[PDB]
Amino acid sequence: AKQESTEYRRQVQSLTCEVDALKGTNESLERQMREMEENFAVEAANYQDTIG
Amino acid sequence: VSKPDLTAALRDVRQQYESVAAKNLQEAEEWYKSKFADLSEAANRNNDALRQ
Repeated sequence: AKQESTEYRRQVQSLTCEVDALKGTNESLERQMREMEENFAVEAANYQDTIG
Repeated sequence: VSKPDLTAALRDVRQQYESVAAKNLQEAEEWYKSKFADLSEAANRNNDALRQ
């Protein structure tokens, strides 16, 4: 039960590193939705030269 | 002097003045269009600076 307790603690600590590395990549998807708003700033720039 | 004739040449000087006055308004109209391109493409550049 202590070899087993050392196993499931390591697997849960590895899963804890997942759940906080996923969130720092969810905070990266919140930047890819700004690379969207910059690709729409290129739509608005080609629409500025359109309108002008 | 049996008919004044010169009164035609004085109307053609007047039609030159009215033609040049109309073209001076079109020079100002193209300068206002230049400023409308400045303002419109500045508004497109602000929508692209918001993407940036």
